[PDB]
Order: sequence, then structure tokens, then C-alpha cells
Amino acid sequence: HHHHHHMVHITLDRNTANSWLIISKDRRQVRMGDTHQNVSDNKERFSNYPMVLGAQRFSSGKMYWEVDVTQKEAWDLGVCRDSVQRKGQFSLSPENGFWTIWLWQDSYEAGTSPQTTLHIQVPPCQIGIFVDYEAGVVSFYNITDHGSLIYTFSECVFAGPLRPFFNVGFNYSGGNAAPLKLCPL
Ligand SMILES: Cc1c([C@@H](C)NS(C)(=O)=O)cnn1C
Repeated sequence: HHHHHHMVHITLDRNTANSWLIISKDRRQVRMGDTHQNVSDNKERFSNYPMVLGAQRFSSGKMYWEVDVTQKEAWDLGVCRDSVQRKGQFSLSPENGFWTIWLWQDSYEAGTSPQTTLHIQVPPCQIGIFVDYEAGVVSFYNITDHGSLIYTFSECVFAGPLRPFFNVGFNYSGGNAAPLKLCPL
């Protein structure tokens, strides 16, 4: 792809983080802690899952960023509406305001309803995310495999400002402690 020139500097919004997350000083990395991280509760925090939002809000234009997923067993990545539900149980779907892909149990899937199987020959260590607000497109690229396309959501109905979306996943297995990292431009 040739989307690299729309690169944006994403930082994580601490206030939105699940209370077990640990965000680095530079707000560019996030991992699952082994306990509650001693923060107060607020209406922004994702309560049921290890999720956090980017601080940036996008309502126009073309945006691109990259995320490192090295050695993780489970994660979700993409964008979501600023107005998504924070509390309780919900599924990742465009109807609920999410445009995402994930890794779970050795398979990659797009967060449609129902979910769509992805066809990835080279397991990615870094993912590129491209948003074209006006076109209604969210695309995912395999940076490990020369930028090959993973998935395109088209005909998106964003219906609001968009925020970068992250889920570091649970670590019930002891094999999913590694962080998500926003990669340098
Ligand atoms: C839902 C959950 C957590 C984190 C992600 N949520 S919480 C309770 O900190 O809001 C840890 N164990 N469980 C079962």
C-alpha cells in the first residue's frame, strides 16, 4: 500500500483504560497488569475487557498508524465511535460502533456480525490501520508481509467522531502478557 504519508502520532488516553491496564510514560505502549492498577473509577473506563482508546478524535480526512503485536496470543485492534458503550458485555460489530480485527485461539477474524474468517499466511508482528473518513473505509495491512491487505470494511457508517481502539486481551494462559506498542513513524 501507499498510505504511509497519512501517518498520525497516536497516544493512549489513560482515563478510558480498564483499571488493570498499565500505559507507559510516553503513552505509546499498554499491557495487562496482574492486578487493579490503583486508579479511581470513572464513566469512560471499559469495565469488562482490557480495552483503551487513543486520545485522538477523527471526524474527517485520511489517517494511518501501526501497532506492534509481537508474541501476543489474543488482541483486538481498529477504530470505534467516541460514543461506544463502556460498561457491561457487548460484541465488537459495526452495529455497536466498532471496526476491528482480532487474533483469538490461533485464528484471525474481522469484527463483523457474525465474524468473518481472515486468510493470513504470514502471522503479523505489526499491523497497519488506515481510515478514510469521507470514503467510509477502514483497512488493515500486514506490515510483516510487505504491507499485504488483511481486511477492508467499506460502506462504513461512522455516525460520529472516531477514536483508535485497542484490546490487549486477557492473560489466563500466562502466554499473553506482552504489550501492544504504537510504532514510530
Ligand atoms: C473483567 C476482568 C478484569 C478487568 C479487565 N476488568 S476490571 C474488573 O478491572 O474492570 C480482570 N479480571 N476480570 C474478570
